[PDB]
Amino acid sequence: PLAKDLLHPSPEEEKRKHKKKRLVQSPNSYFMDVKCPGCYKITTVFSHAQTVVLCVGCSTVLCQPTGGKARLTEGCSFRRKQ
Amino acid sequence: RAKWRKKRMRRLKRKRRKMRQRSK
Amino acid sequence: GRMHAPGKGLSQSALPYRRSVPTWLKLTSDDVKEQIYKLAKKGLTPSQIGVILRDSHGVAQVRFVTGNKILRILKSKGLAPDLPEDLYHLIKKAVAVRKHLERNRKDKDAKFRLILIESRIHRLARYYKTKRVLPPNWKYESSTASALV
Amino acid sequence: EDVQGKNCLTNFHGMDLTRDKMCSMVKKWQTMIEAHVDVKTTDGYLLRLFCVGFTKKRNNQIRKTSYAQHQQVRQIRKKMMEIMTREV
Amino acid sequence: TKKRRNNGRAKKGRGHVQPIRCTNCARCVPKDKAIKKFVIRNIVEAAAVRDISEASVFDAYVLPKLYVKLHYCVSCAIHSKVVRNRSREARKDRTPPPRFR
Amino acid sequence: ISIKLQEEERERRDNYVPEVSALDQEIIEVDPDTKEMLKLLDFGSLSNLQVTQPTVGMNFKTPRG
RNA sequence: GCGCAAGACGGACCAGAGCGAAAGCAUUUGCCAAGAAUGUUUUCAUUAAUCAAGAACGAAAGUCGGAGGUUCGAAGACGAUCAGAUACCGUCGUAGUUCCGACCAUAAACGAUGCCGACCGGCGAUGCGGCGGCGUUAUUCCCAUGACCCGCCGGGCAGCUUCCGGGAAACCAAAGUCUUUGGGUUCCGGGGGGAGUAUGGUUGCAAAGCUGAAACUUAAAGGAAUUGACGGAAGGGCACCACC
Ligand SMILES: [Zn+2]
Repeated sequence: PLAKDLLHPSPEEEKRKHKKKRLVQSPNSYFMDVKCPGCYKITTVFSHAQTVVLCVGCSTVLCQPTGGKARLTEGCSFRRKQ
Repeated sequence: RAKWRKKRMRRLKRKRRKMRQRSK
Repeated sequence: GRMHAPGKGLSQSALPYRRSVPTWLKLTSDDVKEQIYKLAKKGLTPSQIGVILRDSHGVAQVRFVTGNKILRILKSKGLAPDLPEDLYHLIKKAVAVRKHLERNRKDKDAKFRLILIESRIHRLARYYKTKRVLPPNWKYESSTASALV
Repeated sequence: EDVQGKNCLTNFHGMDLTRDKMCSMVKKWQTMIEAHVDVKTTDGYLLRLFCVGFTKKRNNQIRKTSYAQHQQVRQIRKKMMEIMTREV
Repeated sequence: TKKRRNNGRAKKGRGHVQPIRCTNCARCVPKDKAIKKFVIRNIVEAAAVRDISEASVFDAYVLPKLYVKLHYCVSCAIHSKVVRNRSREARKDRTPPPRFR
Repeated sequence: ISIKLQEEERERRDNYVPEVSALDQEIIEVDPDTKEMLKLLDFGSLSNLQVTQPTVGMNFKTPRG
């Protein structure tokens, strides 16, 4: 060390740090776009959702809250938004 | 030992309570 | 660190640099406010409304969408309550700790926690009275508190 | 219970392990889990059954200790308590 | 002056530790300060095994053992030569004595 | 002691090299991770190499206690 | 040996492990309220740090009334040892030790080290929460879920190492960032005794707690480390002026 470049840390260095301790703060969460296996509507869900998210009319549970990221039910797929 | 001397100095005070009162 | 605890935890939220609404969220400001009014009439506090919106409708921040905050929106429409939510939840906990304390007279530790809770209540009440949110004659009564809750 | 002409006839009265067995089983860096149930049999006998069990180390484990968390031993005790009841 | 960094104990991050009685004195010692030994011995010594198997009615009988946990105060572990004194630097060696060799 | 005749004898012992060295091998066994390092070293055209299967169980520590 | 009862106590698992503001906390199950840490693209928006007065809790012992009294056991009565023993050892044994309700506010209550905040070296572990990754196992499968394995992040109890720097040194990653002397704030010390004593005030049923001098006396008392001498401290070696 003793000559570490504090201005330009590598992407592998910054992704390993705590979110508040990075050079600029950034969340580790995202919005993911979930599809019910039976229903056709496509629903946006927070990665760390605290509420049991369910379809408005198709009456199907999409996820269950846990201590970290919410857990999707079996048969439901997703993909990160942008 | 200071513990014993502390005990000794307390008996003297307890007796002087009796031998030195407001009624004296 | 914590006010009434020796802890020094660091967990919190980290807002992104982007103050801008993403392109995939197509909800207009007026439609976002309509959900705020709708959920305000089901007895939801602003902090509950925020998590509901975040988890379901893709609304990360309403200050970023509508350019205002939830409590200000509710107060402008007239849906804000009498006591602020943080002071409301502190008085509710004081009644619960005090209600447990008549069936349990030898519970010496709830007696310590109640002192801490009421100290926190007094701190918030002082702050709000300096801000002209509570009337200057407002005072927290340990017996009458249930009337506020 | 009876003496039928120079022979005395016996019935089941209890059961237990040996002190040597128990003391050999009790080791340090693991966890002990115990339970007790009262169950009455169909024919009218009331019994109290005690059960013991110890946490096991894995084949590739590198750590020294194999302790179980408190809610993990309340589940195990709950399972000991129901299997002993149904089988008596 | 201070001799040991751990004050002769194992207490860290707690206030009170329940006491126990020395096996030899019946003296109250904190559990983290007492000198503890687990002894697994044989009931019969090697001076009696040859006279025990010849009288045993079971072929290949394995004789039982005896398990005792012993607690000592600092004074008895030294008098009974369970624990010795050692130099200032050697005091920092906390590896068990090479008995397992 | 030190005899210069013994020095000469030990130098004759030291001046020993086999006809075929130990470092010229027809095949050199190389891990998949070393192959990528050689790729970064523009040595992907080596013909004496043979990538091998690495060990699967990640058990390289001594048990504690 | 088979039963019955009484009160006390929760062994082994039990660890330089966990929780609590500190005293302190260990059999199962249920109820009641509480709490840290982690997770968070929730909410309020300076609401904060330390604190005269004033308050809550505070080991053990001790004091007042009720209940009960297994064990242990101040006092006391004995038996030994001894030159003497009013002790150490032994046999009994009162108050007490236990519970309920009021007092008492003291400990080597110690990390002998106030609290809040920033910066300053490494390494392996451990407890909790989260995140990722080959592969074993819950018997042969669906996924989650558990038990292992390899890492990363945050908050904890600690450990090893270092010419970071400090110190009288012992030693301390804090006891560092101090003549290159200022982040905020509370309490408290000024050679050794007299003396935490007298006196006044105050609290308490009492025992006592808190506050707290002076006259006089004295050239040292004291802290770290070093060579010896000695030890009714532990290990080795030698000698027919030692033994066998
Ligand atoms: Zn002893």
